[PDB]
Amino acid sequence: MQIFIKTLTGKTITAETEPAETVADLKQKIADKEGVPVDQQRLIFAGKQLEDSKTMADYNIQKESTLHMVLRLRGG
Repeated sequence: MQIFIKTLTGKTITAETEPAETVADLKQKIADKEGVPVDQQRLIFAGKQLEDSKTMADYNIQKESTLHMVLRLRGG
């Protein structure tokens, strides 16, 4: 039950997450991966803002579901 995620750079990111922490997982995973706080990392689906209280099952998005990953450096 894994999905496909792509970034602005065209990178391919694919990893399975929990139905209870779908966004939080990608937020923390990428947070420590880029060295930035989850506050700077957000997930969007076709223009849909996903919150920590939302998951793939919630948006009924699966099966090679396309996702968007945006990363920004801290400055302050």
